[PDB]
Amino acid sequence: GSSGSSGSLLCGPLRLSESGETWSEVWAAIPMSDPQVLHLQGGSQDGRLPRTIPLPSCKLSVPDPEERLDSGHVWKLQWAKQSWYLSASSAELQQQWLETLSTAAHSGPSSG
Repeated sequence: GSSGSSGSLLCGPLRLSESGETWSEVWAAIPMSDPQVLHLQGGSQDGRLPRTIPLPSCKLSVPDPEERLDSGHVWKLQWAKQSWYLSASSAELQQQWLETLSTAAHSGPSSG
């Protein structure tokens, strides 16, 4: 999204799926107040979906392309004995999501 949204550190249309089984349309956005969590908003599709994901305690692992997933660029996340999939429009957008996330989990300099 060329036009960066004002407010939340990072946001934009994203999809979610469990162990690459059922993909659903949701909204991904991080709360400036808390750059160590990834909030998710979904319409009337399901509730089970996670509301607050603790990046600090989340491992970012990219799945192989050989898999029979739906999207092309998507990363896996395993934490709190859970497993979700976050697909991105393309590598470009997939990077902004991976970085922001990774960087968050591992706090470096005085920021956030």
